[PDB]
Amino acid sequence: SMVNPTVFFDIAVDGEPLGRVSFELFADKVPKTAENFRALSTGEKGFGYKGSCFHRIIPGFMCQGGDFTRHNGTGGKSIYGEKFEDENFILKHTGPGILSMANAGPNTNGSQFFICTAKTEWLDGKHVVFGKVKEGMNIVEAMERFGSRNGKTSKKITIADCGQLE
Amino acid sequence: MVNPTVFFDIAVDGEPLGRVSFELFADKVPKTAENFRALSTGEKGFGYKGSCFHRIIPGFMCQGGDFTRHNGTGGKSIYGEKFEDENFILKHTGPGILSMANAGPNTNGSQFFICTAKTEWLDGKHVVFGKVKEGMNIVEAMERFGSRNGKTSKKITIADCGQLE
Amino acid sequence: SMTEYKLVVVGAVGVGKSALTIQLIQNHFVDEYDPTIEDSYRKQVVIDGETCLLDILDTAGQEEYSAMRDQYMRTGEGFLCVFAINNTKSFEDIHHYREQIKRVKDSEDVPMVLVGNKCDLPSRTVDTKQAQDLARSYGIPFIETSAKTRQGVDDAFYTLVREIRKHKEK
Amino acid sequence: SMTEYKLVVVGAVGVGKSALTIQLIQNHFVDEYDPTIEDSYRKQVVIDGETCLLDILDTAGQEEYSAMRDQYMRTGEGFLCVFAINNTKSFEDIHHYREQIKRVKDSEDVPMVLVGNKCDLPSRTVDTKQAQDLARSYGIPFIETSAKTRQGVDDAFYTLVREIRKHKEK
Ligand SMILES: CCn1c(-c2cccnc2[C@H](C)OC)c2c3cc(ccc31)-c1cccc(c1)C[C@H](NC(=O)[C@H](C(C)C)N(C)C(C)=O)C(=O)N1CCC[C@H](N1)C(=O)OCC(C)(C)C2
Ligand SMILES: CCn1c(-c2cccnc2[C@H](C)OC)c2c3cc(ccc31)-c1cccc(c1)C[C@H](NC(=O)[C@H](C(C)C)N(C)C(C)=O)C(=O)N1CCC[C@H](N1)C(=O)OCC(C)(C)C2
Ligand SMILES: Nc1nc2c(ncn2[C@@H]2O[C@H](COP(=O)(O)OP(=O)(O)NP(=O)(O)O)[C@@H](O)[C@H]2O)c(=O)[nH]1
Ligand SMILES: Nc1nc2c(ncn2[C@@H]2O[C@H](COP(=O)(O)OP(=O)(O)NP(=O)(O)O)[C@@H](O)[C@H]2O)c(=O)[nH]1
Ligand SMILES: [Cl-]
Ligand SMILES: [Cl-]
Ligand SMILES: [Mg+2]
Ligand SMILES: [Mg+2]
Repeated sequence: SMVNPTVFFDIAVDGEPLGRVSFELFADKVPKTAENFRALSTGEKGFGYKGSCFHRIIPGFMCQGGDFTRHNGTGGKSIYGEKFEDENFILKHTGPGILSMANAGPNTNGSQFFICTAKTEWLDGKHVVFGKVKEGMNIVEAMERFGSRNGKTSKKITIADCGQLE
Repeated sequence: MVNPTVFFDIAVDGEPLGRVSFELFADKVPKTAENFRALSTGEKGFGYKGSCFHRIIPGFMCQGGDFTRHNGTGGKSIYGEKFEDENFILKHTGPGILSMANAGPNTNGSQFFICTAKTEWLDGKHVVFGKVKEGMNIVEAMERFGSRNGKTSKKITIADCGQLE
Repeated sequence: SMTEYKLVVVGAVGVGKSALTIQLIQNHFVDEYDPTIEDSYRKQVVIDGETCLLDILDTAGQEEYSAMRDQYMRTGEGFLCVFAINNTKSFEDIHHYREQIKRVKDSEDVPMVLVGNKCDLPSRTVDTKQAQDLARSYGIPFIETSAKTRQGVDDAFYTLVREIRKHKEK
Repeated sequence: SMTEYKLVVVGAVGVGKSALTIQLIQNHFVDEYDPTIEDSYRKQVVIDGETCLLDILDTAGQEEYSAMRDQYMRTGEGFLCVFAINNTKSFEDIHHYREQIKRVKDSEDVPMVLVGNKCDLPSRTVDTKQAQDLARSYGIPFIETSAKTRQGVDDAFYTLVREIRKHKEK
């Protein structure tokens, strides 16, 4: 992109490299939410996604991660504070690869996010969409296989490294 | 002579939990007691050391002893893959009874179970040949790692085993 | 002989549905929160001298996915309606869960028990009388519980089985 | 809206009850044997355009514990009765399951499907015609399956759903 930043995750399975996933962050349309995810991916504020886990993976739906504070699917924090408001609902959950904010109700964005593996249109207007997988959707498909119907994963899926690409 | 005693040092994901010792009723069930004794010392070149309590069901028993397939399906005796039911003199009277697992008549190998309650419906089908001497509290701890379907919440193994003087 | 009962645990997020269920099934409690998607358990018990299998469906507190939640209520025979005694909103939420069960099951008389959980905590906002008054208005039992101390846990589930058996006598 | 179906998988030790269930649910097969005590699964599927929630009880092949086995039959809505095509005794056992289901349900009309599993193996001892004739004599469907190649697996479970639907809508 000429305008939107690209960030990457190197995904690991019980510490073994699985592959790289890269994302286009839609700073052009969702700037505050995109900037949070970008900064959490570089770690430039002194905290962020590196080392954290995809704690909930449900085949046919999504891969969810981003709790680097409680490390158990309950926590999260943004670069703006513990939570920030829903910025806009301009973009929709249109299919696999959409990157969107997890939340616990209105205006509770932190750091948790999910990567859709299918269209999830019932989340439109409730979760802020802010990016998409650029490269590595096959790696997301490979992660999906470690999930289960209740989200529990059979091996530990982590963000072994992450950062911003030029 | 004095019935032999054997010990298991039980571990949880490799960390010691505690010791269970057993009296083997060689006076009443000699062939079956001798198999378990020899498998506990390893003196034939194979046996229980390192193997798992793969099936633990609270209210009933802790089952283990598959040192050949390591998945609850295997095991072998010192007499061959299987040996006959020796006698049914002793019964599954209460917690601590040590008895042979099997897949039907005359199929004793190495798998065994420790009762955590009376299991009288097994009388006449599984050969009872020993009992816990010391360490029922360790067997009670093992039981807490089990579940309805027998799968354990952590891996329970015989980290060491042998014969006491 | 034996019977079997399909019990469904409902109530707002964080009230202790799972902690209650885990006490019944696994006899322990941890402070760590593990948010539910859906879990099911089975346990054999004796209640009033009669052996039964309990099928327990531990539901998430979230209110979306009405098609799935309607199915939970169609198949369920009795409902534990859980609130936390230090969460007034969770107590206010109870009437919603109850109206949903009545509409899905096409009945004003569905086996249910009102459960006021977290009674070990010193931060109560819902008093016992408020909850007893609500349970009386529904014609259902109220049981106070603590998943942490195990107080009332067996009683809540066994009372629900008793309510199902009473309903079946009609 | 959806509909839930309570399926129970029965048959002699080692005939492939679990392998069939795991192929339906998880779309894989392994040669390694994990002997069952009891397992239960839930899976949402679309069958003939209708959304179905399949509750599958995967029973052990052992023949003791009649109180528990009877309860499986009382609660179950339809039965997948499995034998293996290279296990003559498992085929000879089938009539015991039909007799027990009819006794517990007190009915001669219970949804069931006869399944001849392991049809990929070249060690057949039970002819297809023998099994077809037995199923015809019970008035129930028969299908050959392979949990290894996936031949017939969806069709066996979906046929059982269709038998339950017919019984309930009659
Ligand atoms: C009825 C069963 N059922 C289903 C469902 C629906 C239809 C068919 N089949 C099923 C499942 C397979 O049947 C077992 C879903 C589902 C979702 C939940 C609970 C039960 C569910 C559920 C539970 C807790 C939180 C959330 C959802 C929202 C969550 N928030 C938090 O995790 C925060 C955190 C960010 C602080 N916490 C922890 C709290 C408490 O809020 C969030 O933002 N997302 C990001 C977006 C996808 C979403 N998770 C999620 O997991 O959807 C799973 C999904 C898509 C399958 C829907
Ligand atoms: C109906 C549910 N159900 C119950 C039951 C009964 C009443 C109430 N609630 C339940 C459970 C809690 O409800 C889920 C039982 C039970 C037992 C089995 C299957 C289902 C069961 C079962 C399954 C396979 C093998 C055996 C039992 C016998 C086994 N043999 C092998 O493992 C060999 C091995 C030695 C080569 N293999 C692998 C093969 C295939 O033969 C053996 O010798 N023992 C040593 C003696 C206790 C016994 N296991 C065992 O586990 O009993 C569990 C028990 C006591 C709870 C009974
Ligand atoms: N002190 C105390 N804490 C409790 C009690 N019951 C639950 N908790 C705590 O409350 C939190 C939420 O409990 P949990 O059972 O997960 O709640 P839930 O209703 O299942 N939540 P969900 O809707 O997400 O599935 C956990 O931290 C748990 O330890 C109780 O009786 N006392
Ligand atoms: N070739 C082949 N092997 C199969 C097939 N189905 C099962 N098996 C094999 O047969 C063995 C027993 O299968 P399993 O599903 O565990 O049988 P079960 O009927 O569930 N046994 P249990 O009564 O102990 O629960 C396993 O080694 C499995 O791989 C099949 O269709 N083809
Ligand atoms: Cl959701
Ligand atoms: Cl048994
Ligand atoms: Mg819960
Ligand atoms: Mg099986």
